Amino acid sequence: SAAARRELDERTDREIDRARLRRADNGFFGAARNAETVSAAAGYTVAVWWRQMTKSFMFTTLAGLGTLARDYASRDADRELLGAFQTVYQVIGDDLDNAAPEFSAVAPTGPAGIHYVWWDDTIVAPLAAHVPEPDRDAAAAVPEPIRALLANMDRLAADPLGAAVQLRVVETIALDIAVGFRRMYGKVLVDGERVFGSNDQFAWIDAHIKAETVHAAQVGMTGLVTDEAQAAEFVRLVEEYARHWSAALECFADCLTG
Amino acid sequence: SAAARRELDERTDREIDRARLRRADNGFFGAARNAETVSAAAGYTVAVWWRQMTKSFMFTTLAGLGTLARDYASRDADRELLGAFQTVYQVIGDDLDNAAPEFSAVAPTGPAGIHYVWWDDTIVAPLAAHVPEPDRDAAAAVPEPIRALLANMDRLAADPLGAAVQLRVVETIALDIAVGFRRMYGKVLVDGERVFGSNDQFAWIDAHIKAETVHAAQVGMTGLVTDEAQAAEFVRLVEEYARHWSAALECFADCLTG
Ligand SMILES: CC[C@H](C)[C@H](N)C(=O)O
Ligand SMILES: CC[C@H](C)[C@H](N)C(=O)O
Ligand SMILES: [Fe+2]
Ligand SMILES: [Fe+2]
Repeated sequence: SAAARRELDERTDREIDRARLRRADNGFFGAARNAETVSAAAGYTVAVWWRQMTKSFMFTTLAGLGTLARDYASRDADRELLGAFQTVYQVIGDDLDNAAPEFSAVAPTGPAGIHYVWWDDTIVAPLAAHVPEPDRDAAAAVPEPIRALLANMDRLAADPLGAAVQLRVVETIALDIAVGFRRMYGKVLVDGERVFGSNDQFAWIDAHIKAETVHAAQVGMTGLVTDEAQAAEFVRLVEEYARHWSAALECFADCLTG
Repeated sequence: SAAARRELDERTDREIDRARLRRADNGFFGAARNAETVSAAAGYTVAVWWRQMTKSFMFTTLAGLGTLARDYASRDADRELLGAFQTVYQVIGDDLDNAAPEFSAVAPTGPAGIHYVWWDDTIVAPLAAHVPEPDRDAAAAVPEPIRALLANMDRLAADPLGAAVQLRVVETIALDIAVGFRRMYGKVLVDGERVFGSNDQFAWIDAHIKAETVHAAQVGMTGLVTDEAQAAEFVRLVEEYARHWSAALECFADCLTG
């Protein structure tokens, strides 16, 4: 339980390395290179996929926290478990209640600020006007990779380590995705005009960029892990979850290169 | 779904009326009358029971929030559900992370401030020194009424309406319990001396008094309820939960009058 914590963290980054999730390796982040004016339709398709992915992420992570809590009503928890418990609760509050100042400063109030709602409202909606009603059945269909990620989430919703796994993996990729979104949606043209013209139209993306970059410079999630039996399962779950995340982001990449 | 909300709330207070939970009706709050120097042992017994009751309350309510969340990953939720979702998350943050200013101002930092921890540390511990190691097996035994409340909590942990039920019932009785605790522990004598001498030794109790009184003057939980099928079940669950809460508080009362 001593260097064990250090090895778990280093192994987890190894799993994320291997899953091809790093800035350099995942095809989606190369969307920067795809100056090819992202089609409004391509932007809509990814935006609608992302809406469900982030909605599921938030709800199944809160569900995963509830699952842990179920167990600790009875079992006595060390001060270290309780602190990681608190951390998970705090971190989840960003997506559900804009708890962090980088978000509350700018996000809409109340349920309008739930990040899958805020995203649906300022990204999915503008692009819908520029996409035909028949064309919107291309997103109504979620590719197997994206459906596999959502089902991994559903499983982790019921797993005593699911919150820890989802937050640990997503926090490492969150900035690259948010920068990928600012690049790709900055290249959506309607007869040569940016659908997303002004800076304020990017509020969601830039609050995440800000929140995430300052985070990665001021440094645990694995604090929930106690037995080496748990650490083994954590890595196993991380392997599965990171892999699904990468192939889902690959669908974003293929979408940009039809 | 219109006056339906109003009737649900009024019926819920009727159920709490009937369960004999109001200040006037539940035997525990009459502890004020029990000037009979509360025995340290009596204080210890109730404190240890309360520790588990509040620990279970917090964890099974968070668990109940996770259960709701499980469902809403997939199902589309109206802006009203989402707002009640946010409210439950906020309210739970008091007990888990001293979210409200009345608490963060005064509570210990980090896991030390989780209210069942903070209570164990400043109420259970002082009284333990004044209670013999053999005598502490009177609390190690939880009376059926208190065990029945804990099991109701465990069931509600897995119920899509459990959080709503627990928070709705507990918020109506929270001030009376906290005042009952300030009265009863102000009357614990060790050879004629207050075990709890100074005002600072009452920090936990008084933060709750403050947080709860200001709350009851600045006015929903049932926002989670949609169908009349849910409202019916809500009242049913409230009937069961309030009844268990009252008999558990009756065990506190009997304990003070051995
Ligand atoms: C998957 C979650 C990402 C990183 C971000 N928190 C959001 O609101 O979508
Ligand atoms: C049952 C919960 C009570 C009212 C209080 N919130 C506590 O910390 O114990
Ligand atoms: Fe977010
Ligand atoms: Fe509390």
